Amino acid sequence: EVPKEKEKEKVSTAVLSITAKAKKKEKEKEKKEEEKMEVDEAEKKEEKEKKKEPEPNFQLLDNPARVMPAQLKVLSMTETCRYQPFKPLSIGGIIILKDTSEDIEELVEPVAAHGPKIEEEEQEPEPPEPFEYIDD
Amino acid sequence: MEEGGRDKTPVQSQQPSATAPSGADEKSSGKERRDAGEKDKEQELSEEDKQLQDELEMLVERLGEKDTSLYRPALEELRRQIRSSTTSMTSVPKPLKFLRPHYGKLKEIYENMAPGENKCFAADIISVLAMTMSGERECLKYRLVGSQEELASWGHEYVRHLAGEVAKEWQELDDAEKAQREPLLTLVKEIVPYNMAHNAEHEACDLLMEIEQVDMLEKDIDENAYSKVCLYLTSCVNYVPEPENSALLRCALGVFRKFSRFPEALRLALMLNDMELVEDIFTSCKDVVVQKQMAFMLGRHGVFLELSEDVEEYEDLTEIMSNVQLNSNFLALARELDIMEPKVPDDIYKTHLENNRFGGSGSQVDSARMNLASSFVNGFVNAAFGQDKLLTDDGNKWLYKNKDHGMLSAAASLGMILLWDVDGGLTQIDKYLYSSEDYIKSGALLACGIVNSGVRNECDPALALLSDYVLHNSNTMRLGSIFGLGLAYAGSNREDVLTLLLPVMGDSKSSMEVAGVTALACGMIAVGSCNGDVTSTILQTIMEKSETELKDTYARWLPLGLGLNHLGKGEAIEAILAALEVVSEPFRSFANTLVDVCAYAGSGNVLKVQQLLHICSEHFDSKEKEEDKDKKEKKDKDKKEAPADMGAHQGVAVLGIALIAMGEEIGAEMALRTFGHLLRYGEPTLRRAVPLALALISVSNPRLNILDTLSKFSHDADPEVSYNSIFAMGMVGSGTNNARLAAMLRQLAQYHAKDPNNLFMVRLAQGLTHLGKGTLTLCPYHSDRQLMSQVAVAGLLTVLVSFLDVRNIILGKSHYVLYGLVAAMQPRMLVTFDEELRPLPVSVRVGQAVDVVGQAGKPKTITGFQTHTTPVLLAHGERAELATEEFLPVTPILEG
Amino acid sequence: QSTYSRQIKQVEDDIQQLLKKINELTGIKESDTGLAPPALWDLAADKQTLQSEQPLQVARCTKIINADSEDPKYIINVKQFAKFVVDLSDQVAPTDIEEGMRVGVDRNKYQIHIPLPPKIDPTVTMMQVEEKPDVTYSDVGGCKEQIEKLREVVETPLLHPERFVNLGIEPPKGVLLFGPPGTGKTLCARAVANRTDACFIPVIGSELVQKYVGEGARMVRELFEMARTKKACLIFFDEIDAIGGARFDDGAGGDNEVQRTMLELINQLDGFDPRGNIKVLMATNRPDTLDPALMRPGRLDRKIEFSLPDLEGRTHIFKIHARSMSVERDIRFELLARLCPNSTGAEIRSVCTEAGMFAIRARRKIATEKDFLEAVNKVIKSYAKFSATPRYMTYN
Repeated sequence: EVPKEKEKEKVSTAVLSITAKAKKKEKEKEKKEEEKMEVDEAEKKEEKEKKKEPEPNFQLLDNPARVMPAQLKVLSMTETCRYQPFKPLSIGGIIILKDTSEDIEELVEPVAAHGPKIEEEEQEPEPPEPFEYIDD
Repeated sequence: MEEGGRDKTPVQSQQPSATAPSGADEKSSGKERRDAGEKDKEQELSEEDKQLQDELEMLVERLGEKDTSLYRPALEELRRQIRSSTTSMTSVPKPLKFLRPHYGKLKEIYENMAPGENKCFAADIISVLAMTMSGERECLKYRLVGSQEELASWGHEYVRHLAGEVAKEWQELDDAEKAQREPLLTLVKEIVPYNMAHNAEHEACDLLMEIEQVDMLEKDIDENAYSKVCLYLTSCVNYVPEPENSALLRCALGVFRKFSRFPEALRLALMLNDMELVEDIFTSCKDVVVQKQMAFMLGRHGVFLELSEDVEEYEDLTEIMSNVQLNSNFLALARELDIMEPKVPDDIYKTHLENNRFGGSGSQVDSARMNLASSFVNGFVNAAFGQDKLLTDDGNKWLYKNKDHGMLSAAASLGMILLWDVDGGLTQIDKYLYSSEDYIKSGALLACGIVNSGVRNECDPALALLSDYVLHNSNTMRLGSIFGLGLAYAGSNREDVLTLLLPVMGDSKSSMEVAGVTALACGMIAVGSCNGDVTSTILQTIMEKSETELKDTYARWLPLGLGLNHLGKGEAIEAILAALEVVSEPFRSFANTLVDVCAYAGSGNVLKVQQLLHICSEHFDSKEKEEDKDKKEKKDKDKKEAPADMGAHQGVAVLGIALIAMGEEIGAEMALRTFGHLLRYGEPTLRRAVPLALALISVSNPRLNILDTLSKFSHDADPEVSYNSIFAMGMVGSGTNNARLAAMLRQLAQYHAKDPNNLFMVRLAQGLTHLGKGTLTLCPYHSDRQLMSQVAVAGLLTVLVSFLDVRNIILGKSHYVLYGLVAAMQPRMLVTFDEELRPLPVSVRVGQAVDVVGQAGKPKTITGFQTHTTPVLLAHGERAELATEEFLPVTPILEG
Repeated sequence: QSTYSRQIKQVEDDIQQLLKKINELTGIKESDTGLAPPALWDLAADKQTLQSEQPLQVARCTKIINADSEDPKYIINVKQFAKFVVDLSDQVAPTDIEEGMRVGVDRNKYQIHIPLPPKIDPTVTMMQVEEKPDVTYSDVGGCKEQIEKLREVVETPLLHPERFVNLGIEPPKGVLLFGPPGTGKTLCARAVANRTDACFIPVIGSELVQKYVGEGARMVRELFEMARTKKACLIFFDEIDAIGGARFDDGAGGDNEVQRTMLELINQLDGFDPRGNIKVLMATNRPDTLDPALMRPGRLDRKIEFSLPDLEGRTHIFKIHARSMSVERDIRFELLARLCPNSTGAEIRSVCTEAGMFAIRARRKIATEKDFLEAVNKVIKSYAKFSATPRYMTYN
């Protein structure tokens, strides 16, 4: 994470602790009939996030695979499911017939581009993007 | 050990009975709790009655035994049984008498544990019982004084039964005023002054006072017990907050003044700073006490005793108020008025001038800068007044020949030398006005105001001459009238004084450095009283700060003046405040913290907290640095809480200066200069050793200005044998020379360190306490945070007046002389229950008088035990007087 | 109870946390500052540091040469015993340089940044000396003519040199205090030194003499030289009985070490240079021991005997002692004085002391005449046998 963004959070944290502790410690109240204690010390700390794990996944080796039987669907041209190589069983799941793309070539499923017959059934639209030609 | 035993008739088995509840009693625990409820009342009376007799006998017997560690937990467990259903549930007539030894069970616990938390707790439980007993407590204390079988413990412990009263859970007037407080005070100086302070039982004591005096005389030492109650009240500021606290200080002042022993009363009045309090002191003491005693005379004397600042009688808010009080008080109009009037204290000063002589080496060396420096030195040798009169009277030599700033400054300082003259100082002033440049003339006006103060009570006063002067156009002549008016009066709440300040003070920045002093002077008028205010000072202060603060000396005076003016209570202030509030500055913010202190009419708990959330060691250029140094010193605070608490506070103040110095590179040089002024204000425990130690290091180190400030306080004792120390210090001063600029600072330092023989050093506290307060010393201090001095700067420093009147012996009842008194010497210190410590004489002879000096002569005491009398006024001579109180209208003490 | 318990535990606990601050702020290792006088002292030292003063190794100038490199050249020998040829700096001003005196040279580049102060060769002598303390005349026994005579000698010329020069007479140097002990020779020496207000150097005769032969010559030589350079010195040579003795040799060690100090004092005093700005006061109980050189004038101008006092004088020692005490003035000072004649100053103070011993046993705060009478009759009979005076007065 960017150094500048986190530097803001640390600075903020440090100012509240030092300023509050400065007044709190010096005040005199114990001797007084007010009794809020002559010393009161003031520390606040920050925390940083840790690695996220939403719903369990199965981890074996360094992981050239990592699966769970409970499925979610994700869009094409949006692999945000950042696959490990050699998982054929997770791409297309075990072959789709819930989608426009119906397999007529069975369990061939590379982790790269799989586009079987889109004419068998229609369960959803399919915008063409000329974007790859543009880049070209 | 033996179980029970307060169920067995012999008086011997009572002693194991006290230990016994640790195991438990055989019949005695069940009799009180279980059997009392379970079984019928009439039947129980048999069992109880046999137990009552023993329980009572046992109370004197327990006190007779000496354990407090075996005694204390055993009787404490038994206490729970009595509380259950023997407190007042048993029957109506039987419990009242049963509660009488019950009181005893608790008392040992109350006594052993002498903290304040145990005191409190112990009180809550005891007060309810008191109310139930309905006067069995007063009788109980009486038996104890007699001692049937007692012979030790009962002296600390019985006081605790009185301690129990304070809480007043259910006690109206069922024992709150008189319950033998007077024997209890007489024997025990410790525990009762605390009980006394809080309760306001102290009021009853006034009624008692004649009777109490008899015990005070030479049978017992009650005098010590009275002296103690003031120590606790000043300390009580920190204990319990100031708003809760102000009513308590006020309550003790009424009782102390009425009761004859004035020195404790003055300490509280001085702290309050109001108009009402001062008139009262004269009238109260007269009416309660039917005999004339010391009591009539005290009303005058208390004014004299009090040391605030400047001119004689000091505060002189009180002296201006006295003119018709003096009339009521009556021990002779003519006499009372002549002594009270500053003519008498002035008169003794004159007689002293002949023996005193001049012990330094004069100089009025004509022409150049040398002339201007020399004029300064004249005042400095005395550090006040002595036999300089001869030198000063010739106008021609010093004053006329002086050039530029030197004329104003020399002329300004001239009034401060000539104070302690009634006339013949004045003639010199009148002449100088006539001659030469505007400068001599301007400094002369201020000079007139000070001299004329030597006679007042509407006997030719300062106001009459100064009023005409106030109109003058020149900024120097204006400053002289207004500064002279705050110096002379040093407290005023007369209409005429306040109205004159009202349209002047139109200044807010001027070329002349001395013009800033006008603010201090307006604040000076406020002090010692409640608010009428003068609008002009208040308006100009905020404006000045934003406008200029570059001239550090100029800058210091204006916020200080603003706080001092606010001081006291009233609704006059409310109106001007709205006007002041509409403007808000960062600049105004510090001035405001000082005002909080001022407003309340003296604070010390509010002041305390504020000094933690401080303005100390803070600047942005010199924006917040205006009040920062003044605050750090916390001299006002040190003196305010007891003489005992002061010792510690003083060490901390020093430590604090050191702390400001570490923080700021600039602050280090200032922190050195600050020490002479701090020491000077404070009336420290570290008195002789410290300024001298610094002074030597400072020769070797650069900055001659350090020596010059250090020297004011370092002069210390005046020659008796102190000559050896002064001459050595002086030698170091002389030797050094390397420039004229350098030379001027040293030259002043040499002559200040020297003192003429049997004069006195500085004092700002009343001389039986370390509590005081001046406003006079803030001025030299402010202009000596600079590097070097100037001709201009030099003129402010020349004053150190708030010094003694030459009486430190027999103020007396038909004496009022310079002439000595019998004294005896003791190296002893056994007391801790005196206003600043005073030992008991063994009556062995030594050379007449206690030292006229501002230090020393403190263990050297009065003998008034071949006179068979007790001193009200404790012997010291720091400013103190040796006078004694008899029933007789006059002290029949011996002279020598 | 609760409130106090709490405050104790808390304050202490705060010192632990504070520990970083305790060391910097108060001292006791790692910054011992308060930065009002150290800010100044440090600042001046820094410029020195930066060039070539610190580390400054103590050395001393053996000789001034002009050989090898620059025209100013010096051979300094360090206190590790190696010589070095060094330069001279104007980089900071040399101020105290003299041949044979200690000088400071650097270990990085050996050149004289600053000379060490005048004749600090013995650091040992200088530390022990008091400088002019205040002794009150309420314990310097008696009024007496005996006290007054010393003052004319010691105090007047130092206090005022004005007079002596005007007439054209030479001013006092020498006084001999001789007489048996307990007559306050030390006691008076101190009192008048403060009265005059000139620098006080007391030195013990035993300290002058130390282990090796000619070590004793180093301390004395350098002490007399140090005295002359400063402004007004009085060297009070304290109590030399056998530490001052007449020249002889036994061939086992001899009087050699003793005479060494003695002889050193003679060589610089008379010398080919005369006594500088040094006044001398001698305390001896035995003039019988001393060398003929010391006894003749030029350091012993006038001999004054401060010995056992006269009959009137003993009464005056009682009166001065009573002022210090807080005992009765109804006790006749005279009665005590007649009851114990032939008593030194020390003995009259033991009478007061004794009087107090009887008094404490009885459990009185104040001494009585009864205790007093008893105390003198015990002193006249018993104390006489032990007393120092028969043997010391025979020598005197």
